[PDB]
Parts: sequence; structure tokens; C-alpha cells
Amino acid sequence: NREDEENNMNEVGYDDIGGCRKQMAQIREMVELPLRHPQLFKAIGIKPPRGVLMYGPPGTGKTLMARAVANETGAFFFLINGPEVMSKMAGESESNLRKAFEEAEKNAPAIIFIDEIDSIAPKRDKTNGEVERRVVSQLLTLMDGMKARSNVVVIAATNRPNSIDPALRRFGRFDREVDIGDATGRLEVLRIHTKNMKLADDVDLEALAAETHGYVGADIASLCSEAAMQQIREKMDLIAEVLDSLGVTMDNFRFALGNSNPSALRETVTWDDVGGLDEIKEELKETVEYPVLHPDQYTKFGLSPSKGVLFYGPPGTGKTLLAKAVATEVSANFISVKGPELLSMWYGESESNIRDIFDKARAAAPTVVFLDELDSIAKARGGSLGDAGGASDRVVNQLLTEMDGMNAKKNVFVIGATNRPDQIDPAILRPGRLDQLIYVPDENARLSILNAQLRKTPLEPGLELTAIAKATQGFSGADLLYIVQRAAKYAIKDSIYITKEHFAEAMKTAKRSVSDAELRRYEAYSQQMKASRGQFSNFNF
Amino acid sequence: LSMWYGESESNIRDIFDKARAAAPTVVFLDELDSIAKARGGSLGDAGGASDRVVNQLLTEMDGMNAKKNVFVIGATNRPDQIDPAILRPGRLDQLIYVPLPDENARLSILNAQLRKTPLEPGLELTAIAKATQGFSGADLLYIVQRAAKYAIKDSIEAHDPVPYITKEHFAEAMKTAKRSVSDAELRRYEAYSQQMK
Amino acid sequence: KQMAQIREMVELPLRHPQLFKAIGIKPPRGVLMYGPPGTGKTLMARAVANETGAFFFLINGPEVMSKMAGESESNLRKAFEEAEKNAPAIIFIDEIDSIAPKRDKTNGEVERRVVSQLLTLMDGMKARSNVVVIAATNRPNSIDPALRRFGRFDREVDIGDATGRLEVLRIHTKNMKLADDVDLEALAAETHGYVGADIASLCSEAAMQQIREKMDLIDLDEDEIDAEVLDSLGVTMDNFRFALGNSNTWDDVGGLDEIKEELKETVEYPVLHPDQYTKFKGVLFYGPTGKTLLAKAVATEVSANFISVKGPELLSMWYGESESNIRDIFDKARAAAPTVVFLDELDSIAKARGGSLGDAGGASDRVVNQLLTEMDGMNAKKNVFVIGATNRPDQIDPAILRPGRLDQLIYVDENARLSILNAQLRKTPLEPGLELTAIAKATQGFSGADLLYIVQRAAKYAIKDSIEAHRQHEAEKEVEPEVDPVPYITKEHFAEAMKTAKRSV
Amino acid sequence: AAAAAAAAAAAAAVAVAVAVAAA
Ligand SMILES: Nc1ncnc2c1ncn2[C@@H]1O[C@H](COP(=O)(O)OP(=O)(O)O)[C@@H](O)[C@H]1O
Ligand SMILES: Nc1ncnc2c1ncn2[C@@H]1O[C@H](COP(=O)(O)OP(=O)(O)O)[C@@H](O)[C@H]1O
Repeated sequence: NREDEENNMNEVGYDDIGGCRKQMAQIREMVELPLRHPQLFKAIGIKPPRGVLMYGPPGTGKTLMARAVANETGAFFFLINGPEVMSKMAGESESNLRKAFEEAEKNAPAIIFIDEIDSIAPKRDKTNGEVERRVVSQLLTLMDGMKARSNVVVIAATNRPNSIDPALRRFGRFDREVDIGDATGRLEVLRIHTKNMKLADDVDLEALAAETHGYVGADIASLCSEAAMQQIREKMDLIAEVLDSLGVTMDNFRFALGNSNPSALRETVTWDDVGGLDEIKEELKETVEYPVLHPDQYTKFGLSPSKGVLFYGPPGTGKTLLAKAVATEVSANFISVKGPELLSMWYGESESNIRDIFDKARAAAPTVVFLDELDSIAKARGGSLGDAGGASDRVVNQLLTEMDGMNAKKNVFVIGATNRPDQIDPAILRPGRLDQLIYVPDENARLSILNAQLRKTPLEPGLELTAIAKATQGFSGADLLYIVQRAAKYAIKDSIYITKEHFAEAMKTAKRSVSDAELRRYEAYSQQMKASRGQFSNFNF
Repeated sequence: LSMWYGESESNIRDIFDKARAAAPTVVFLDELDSIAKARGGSLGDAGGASDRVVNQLLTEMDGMNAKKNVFVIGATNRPDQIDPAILRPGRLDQLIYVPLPDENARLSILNAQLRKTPLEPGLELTAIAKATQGFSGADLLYIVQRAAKYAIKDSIEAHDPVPYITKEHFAEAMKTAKRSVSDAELRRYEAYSQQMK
Repeated sequence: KQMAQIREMVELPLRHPQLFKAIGIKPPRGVLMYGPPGTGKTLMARAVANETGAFFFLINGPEVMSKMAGESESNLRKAFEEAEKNAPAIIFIDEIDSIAPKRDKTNGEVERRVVSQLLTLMDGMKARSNVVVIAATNRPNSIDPALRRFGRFDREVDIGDATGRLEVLRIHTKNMKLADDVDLEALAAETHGYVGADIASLCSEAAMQQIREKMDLIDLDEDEIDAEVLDSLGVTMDNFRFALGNSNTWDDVGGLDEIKEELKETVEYPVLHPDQYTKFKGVLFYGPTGKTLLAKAVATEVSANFISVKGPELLSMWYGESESNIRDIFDKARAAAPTVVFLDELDSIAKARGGSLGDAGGASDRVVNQLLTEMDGMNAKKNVFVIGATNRPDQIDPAILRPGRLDQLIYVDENARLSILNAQLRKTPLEPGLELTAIAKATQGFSGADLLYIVQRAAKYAIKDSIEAHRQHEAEKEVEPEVDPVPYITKEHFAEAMKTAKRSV
Repeated sequence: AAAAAAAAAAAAAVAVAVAVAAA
């Protein structure tokens, strides 16, 4: 006794699914409307569809929804795995598939979930094995033919739905394709995963829904389980009264976020580590935070926001730090790729890499992309007359197509960062791609840089950061980081707070890696960009 | 294009057979400057593959086929670097040039872009259209986007305070302009157009 | 640490189920035991089974099959229902590599059926079962990831002692008239890597050597033995001694005393507690000397992990792959934290990327960028340490000699050459009338590799003289000296080997 | 009485492909 009741109540249901509202309701109605009343389909005089191809990233919850529908309806969930049914014996995997379909058609109208169909559907042309084509033909025979199916629906699951046969993706077999790929759904999953345990009273789920921006849904349960394990692990070192006042806290969730990092997603500061550049911080904060926080006002105005920002100037200025600081406050991801870390010697590999990065960008909205070394990627294609020139032309055309081509530009924030804007072609600087031409160029700013660098550091009341910043006279953020690193090395040498003599002995060994003629060139380029903006005034209508 | 040997041509054959099967069909080839590059001679493996792909395109658009309805639209920005075997009637017969918009065209572009945007009643766009030159549709889009951003700024700082984007918003947005296409790049297009003429 | 971990994992989920449920975590399900063979996983399983009065249903790997089809699933269900029926207990599944064939390389169907049955039986354990499973394996790679998924097996231990060895000795050898002058503490100390059965083989070989000792003197008379040889039987200490002997450094770097002292102290301090650093990685050697010898002494006698690669060993003439090699090398480095990445011949890899303008230049630039972006991303966590060594420091990249990535610069004589020759001539029967100070004073700009070459040419000349004397003795026998006519390497062999000795750099 | 049976299932081969470089 009791066991048969518990194993009935532990079953999953529609109350245990979160975020996939519209597709869950669509599958629910298209399954249950045949099962609740067939008189409606008798009156309308048509047969319902009998095939669902589910696609998306692995770990989303597709088989959980299929099991929930199979639990909420009087069906029989039979699970068929992809690599399990395939064997090396000739005529054995087809026999296993026929036996599974006969078992599904024998007892009751049931629901078949064949998982990982991409392993047993090699498109009949790219494969070399005969057994794969044989089981593909067995699947098309069991799904369509003379008296093929008698009141039974099959469900599939895959990650890449393009490597399936066009005969498999036909009507009657997989006639409905469901894309199970946000913050409110993640909060619903957190609420349904933290339902059977009293965690605390002062735990706020807003930070847990905003910081885990790249979690697919199957990692949230592992996160909560790891937190519940770590709480009992850290609360058992010393130990009726122990069971009272149990549960996880915010530091437990912070430790779960820190010890465990993988988000099962292929994705590569807080407004304080950057010093100076107040108007640049304000402009980036505006042009990033408004299309994320107020979509309804932008749909009321009926206009699409701007996307691309391009920075240029001397190296060691803080462009990557600015990109991280504008990415860190939103709930977006961050894909920071480098210039020469995508080019290959093969034919088509660089453009394939560009397509994969942009597909991974548009597969998770919103997402800011950080393209570095635009002078190394674009090269202002023009004419080179060579193999490297043709590869550069093809890379530039693929990049131009991915920025503004046959796309939807849902939520992609491309941010470029180069140190030579003269070697960029005038097609990426067109508005709509990289329209924001923000130039990133003092002692009052170096004070803020030293205050942002010395955030969590034991400081001396006798040191003067104004006296440190006054003797710079044209240093960079990299030079200030080198000075701070030398002071920290001298501090750890004196240990094995920061004192003033460490800075006094480290200020002499400065670098000043930037010369003067490159500064003259950058000022001449900025003056040319200022003089190109001509005959423009307040412009009274 | 593909990494391997003889696969970009299988790709071209597959897409064109798909087009011929599901006729009528419109195949939009974007940036022909990549695929349909002047064959000539490059003396390299990339040269060999980029010539094989062009030759496949020639035999697929005008070869031994049934002439079923398939309309190929090409869109390029360097038409001087395309094989003349493509630029010929039978494959791509008519070369339509789209210069920068004139005053009426740009005014119509602004009106089309603001089709679904609340605007002031007395704000005519003729002044902003006459007080510009050398611009493109993308540039007009940028000006409109900046005006919308200033209007949203005003709305947020007020917070239906400002239902309509106003003349001062548009003027402040137009205070800075893009000027995407420079004369250095435009004179080459003018030379190409007059050479074609 | 592993014994305390497994004791907690077998006590806390077995004694306070109410407390665990109150906490609200039911993650604990199955434990895995991997590692090299002969470490004590079966001994730990027996100690767990004999430290608890709970039920213990041991099931080995290939003992689950039978002629009847499907009997294996019925046996698995019977064992699981017996362990759930009797008591809150622990299940031991020994040799899981036979039941789980990793599901991809196999082609059978009853193996897939028994893997699916074990999956659906491990998943079907509720909170009121309160049973755990323990599983031991030999190789940690031929396991299903579906069995290693979250829910069944997530908490694995890496068993990589003398008291347990003395306990096993006192368990085995306590049933015999042993000796009167035996100390099993010495056998437990001198026995290092044995586990379970190797001590039994040691005792068996001790008994065999005792029988060999008391056979050639007392004349057992194999047709009919006497009765005086039965009671007079004792396995003495020497029998166990040569049964162990017949079964199965930092002082090696002469000179550079303050250099090795600073190197060791610095290495120890960085990997030590970080509280002082919080309150307040790498190095490179270059010179004309023993750099790889010092890297070997670090890899041996530092009490930390060690991974070393050559210069162009990680290079692929293609693209991407040559960066993926360094990427997964640094992935193995961050996986086995803390570690030391000994990059030999750094110049060959870096080459000061600069400008080369070719396919080799592009590969060098991509390698340097991969190295910089996979070394500069090392925080205070994962505590890796990169050691570089070179002969020419001119051709190293200043982008890799920058501060914040690799800032230390260890610069690396006659006495060191004499110490190197004395460490190379350690396990060698040298002639007693020979001094190496003449070779140390004569050789000035030489190196340890060419000193080894000199010693090897001397050994070759001595071997040639020995084989010539041996064939002369064979010819004289066919038409006696000692065991070797030249047992030691004379000074003439060294004086003839140094004739064709050069310098390396 | 008992009886024997013969069985010949399948085999698996390995292919070789050609790649194209861009200098
Ligand atoms: N929408 C969701 N609501 C609740 N739990 C979910 C959701 N999506 C995924 N999960 C959790 O993720 C885990 C894995 O999901 P499942 O559908 O079983 O497999 P898959 O990893 O193939 O997506 C499940 O244990 C489930 O608890
Ligand atoms: N305004 C600033 N405040 C604080 N640190 C800064 C600032 N500007 C630059 N830095 C420091 O200088 C470094 C610049 O590195 P990075 O952003 O990669 O290069 P670049 O500035 O050439 O794009 C950063 O590590 C950052 O810590």
C-alpha cells in the first residue's frame, strides 16, 4: 500500500511545465480534442494531424511536455531511443521498430516518443550504411502506407531539424514542427522547481531570474538540487530542533551559481569598473536599455531601434571593458570574439564560422556581440587580386549579409571595436549596421579609473590618487593597470594595506607605450569626421 | 560554399532543382560579388573552386533544361567584379541601377517610413527633405530613429504626456547626420552608370 | 579525505533520513568508485558493509545473465525490490563495465535491455526507499553518460594505506605457526601499492620460499614423507623479505642551491593558503645547464600535478586544429587544478609573431593569440602555473614577456658540471682511480646533454673492449678471465670518448 | 534433439574524403 498512490501523485502534469505556454497549449489542444470528443471531428469531417517534430537545444523540456500530456490523458507513453534501437545485426533494428509499433497499436490509443531522430535519419544520401536507410524506410512504412496508423500519434525530438529526410518531414508523418527554444518562463521554472521545499522568507527570485540568463531549463533543477545539497552539507559539520529553520539562502544560491558554471548553452563588472566617459556610458546605457525595458513604447511609436555601435581610437583605452559594462546590466548574453580567431586556410570555413556565431546570437534574444579587430576582419575589401583577397571579399559579404540581409533582426546588438577605422569598407559603416560612430579618446578621468581599479583594496589614508594621476600626462588604462599590478606585487612581496612607497617606487618604471604620431593620426581622423558633418545646424522647419 | 571538393556545386544543383520543381519560383541571389566573381585567372585552389562555382551557375541558369519559370534576382554592390557571362540576356538580362533618391523620392521614403508613426499635424517634411542632399534611405531611417529616441527620452523624463514626436525632436535629431555614401565612392558608380549608358 | 567523504556519504544518508528529508534534498542515489586498479575499492566496500548492520545485496557484473531471455531484468528487479523491502540499505554493483557497455560500441540487444532496466530501476527510487547504490569500476571512460546523468551517479570519488595493509596482513597471516622474529609493521611500511590480493600473493610466495628452503636439506622423500618436517615449519622474516623483493630527486640537481631554493619557496607560497595574498602565474628560464633537469625535478618532487609539452608538438599544418590542441590542453590543465604546464622551447612556439606575411605567419599569429587568450584568462581560481624554458631569449615574444602573464625571469659552471657528471655516473661501476675534475676543468662551455653523450661514448668504448675481450676468450677456449675482463670504465675509455666531443649550443 | 544454426550479420567500412584549401 501507499506506493501505488505515491507513484500516481508524483506523475508530471500541465502544472509542471513553465514558459512554453503557447506551444504547450497547442499540443494540448491538438492531442486532447481527438481524445475528449471525436464528435467534433466527425461533424467537421476531417482527420486530425498525427505528427510533431520538436526541435531546439538539448535540455529544454520537450520529453517532459510529452510525458505530461501522456499523463494528463489516458494514453500509454512508450519511449523509443535513437541510438538504442540501432544495431549491427541485419534486419534487427527494423524488427525492433515493428515490434514497438505493434505494441503501441495493440493495447490502446497511445503516444509514441521517439527521441533523437537525427541519429537514425541520415537523409539517405550522405550516409554509407545500409541499415540506416533500411530503418528510415521502415519508419516511413510504419508511419504511412496501407492501414498504417489506427488512432495513434507519434512525437519526435531533435536538435538540428535540417538533417532529416524531406520524406520524413512530410504531411502525415511530421506535419507539425514545434520550435521549443525567457525571463518570465525562467521565473516560472524557478517557482515550480522550488515548490516542495521551504527555502526561506527573504529569497528574491528576481536576481535568480536575471543572473541565469543562459539556462535552458534542465539546469535550473540541477541548480536548485545543488543548492539544497550544499545547504545540508554546510549545515551538518557540527550537528527535533534540527529540522526546524531549514532551507537555502541567497548565499547558497550565489555559491551554486559560482561552483557550477555550465549553462548547457554555447555562449562565450557592474557599471563601476569603468572610469570616466560619462556621456559615452549614458549613450550606451540609453541605446541598450530602452529597447529591452520598453518594448511596448517602441511598438506604440512603431519604429525599430538602432543596433550597431563602433568604437575606435588608441589601444588600451577600455573598449572591451565598456562592452562588458553595457552587457552586464541587461539580461543578455555576451559573445566576444576576436578578429583573427575565425579565419582559416580552408574554403568556406570563415564564412561558416560567421554564420554559426550569428545563429548562436539570434538563437538567444537579447544578445550583444563583440566583434574585435574590424580592421583585421573587413580590410575594406576593394581589390586584392589573390586568394587571401577573395577570402576577405567572401568574409565581408557574409558578414554584411548577416548584419543586414534576409534576417528578422529580433534582438542583436553588434558592437565593433577597432584601432584603425580607415581600413573599413563603407558598407559596414552604413546606418543600420554600425551607425553609431563613437570615438573613445584625462587626469580627472584617471582619478575615476584609479577609483574603479581600487574598489576592494585595503587603502592607506596617506596616499594621494590626485598626486598619482597628476604625473601621468598621457598614460592609458593598461599603464594604470600595470602600475596597480606592480604595487600589488610589491605589497605581496612585503607581506611574504597598500603602502605609499610601493607606488613611489612603481611610478618611476612607467611605460607610456603609445607614441605621439598615432595620437596625431587619431585626432586628424576625428577632425575629418567632424568636418564631414557640414551644413548642419538647429535646422528650424 | 563548402569546405570539401565538389560540394558547393551539389548545393547549387539542389537549390536550383528545388526551384524548378516548385515553379514558379523567385531565387534571390544576394551579393553576387562573392559567388559570381570574374573567372579570369587567380592561380590558386580558391581560384579553381571560385571558377568551378561560376561555371556551375552558368550551366544551371542557361543549360540543358526545360525553361520552367524561375526568376533569378541578383543584388550586388560591385558589379564590375562579376563575370560578363552572367551579365547577359538569358541569365540576368536587365541591370537596374538605383541611385541616391532625389527630392521627391526621399520625401516619399520619409512618408513611407513614418506610415505607422504618430506625427504632428503642422509638421511638413518638405523642409527636412529640401535641407538635405547626398543621403540614402538608411540615412533617413537613422534620422527617424534618432527622432524617435529623443521623443522616448522626453516621454520617460515626463513620466500620455507626449503622444506625438515634435518638430524640436526632429530638429535635434537632424542636428547630426550620417552621410553614408561619400563622393569618392559615388563617383565610381557614376562612372559605371555612364559607361553602361 | 576520500575515506571521510565516503563515510559521510554512507552515514548521513543512512542515519538521518528524516533530517535529509527536512532539508529537502533527495539528490543522493548512487556512488561511483573509479581509479587505478589495486587501490582498495573492494576493501572500502567491504568496510562499509561491515561497519553497518544494514542489508548488503552484492551483485557482480556478468553474474546477472542466464539462458532464459529477460531473466536479467527480473534479477535486477528482484535485487532492487529486496533492497527496498528489507531495510534502508546499500547495494553494491561490482564491475559495472560488463553491464554498461557504453551503449555506442556494442551491437547486442540484451545488453541494451539490461542497461535500460538498470536505468529504469535506478530512476524508480522514491524518498521512502532510503536505499543507496554503490558501484565500482576499473576504467572511468567506458561508462554511459545516461548512467552518469543527474539523478543516478553524480558524486564520484578518485581513489588515487599502511594501517589497512597491516590490518590485511594481520587478517591473513594470523592462522599459521608463523615465526618468532617477524615485524609486520615493516612489511606494511615497505609495501606501498599492494591491495587485497597482492599481500596474499606475497604470503604465498613467502610460503613457497620457505618450502624451497626446507626441501633441499631435509630430504622430504617424496615417495613417503616423515612426521618431523610437519611441526618444524616457520615462515621467517627473510622469506617475506625476498618475497617482497621478488614480486611486483631534489638532491639530483647539483649546484644552483639558492636558485632551487627560491624556485621551490615561490612555488610553494603561490599554491599555499591565499589569505595573505587576498589581504595584501608562471616563470621562464633562459641561458647557455639543466633547465629540463630542473623541470623534471619539479615534475617529480613538488607534490603537485605536472603536464609538459614540447615546442612544436602542438602544431597542426591545417587551421583551427593547431589552436584546438592548445585549447584542450588548457582545458585539461584547468580540469586538473592545480597544475604546471611545462612549455618546452617557448621560442619555437611564439617566434615573436610580428610580421611574417604567409601561411606560417598566420598560423604563428593564431597560435600566439590562442596562447595569450588562454593564459590571460587564468584568475586566482584553478591556480595553474606555466613554466617556460629556452636557449635563445631574443626570439621570444614581448607580448608573452609582458607583466600580468609571465613576469619572472630565472637566469640559469665548473662545479655544476662536476655535480652533473657525478649524478650521471651514479649507477655506474666506475674505475676507482679516476677523477672527473679534469673533465670539468677542460670542458667549459659544454652542457648536460653533451656530457651524457661523452659518458655514452665512453660506455660504448668500454662495451667494445669488453666484447672484444669476450670474443678473444671464446676463441682461446675453442682453440678463464673474470666475470668481466673490463668491469669498470677506465680513464682510457673517457680519454678516447672525449676526442669526438662537441658543444651543443 | 538439439540443432545448430548459421548467422552472418553485416560489416562496417571506412571511407576517405578530399578537402579543398584556400591557400
Ligand atoms: N518547462 C519546464 N518546467 C519544469 N521543469 C522543466 C522544464 N523544462 C525542463 N525541466 C526540467 O529539466 C529536466 C530535463 O528535461 P526533460 O524534458 O526530461 O529532458 P531534456 O533534457 O531532453 O529536455 C527535467 O527533469 C525537468 O524537471
Ligand atoms: N576607464 C577605465 N577605468 C578602469 N580601467 C580601465 C579604464 N580604461 C581601461 N582600463 C583598463 O585597461 C584595460 C584595457 O584592456 P582592453 O579593454 O582589452 O583594451 P583596449 O582598451 O585596447 O580595448 C582593461 O583591462 C581595464 O582594466
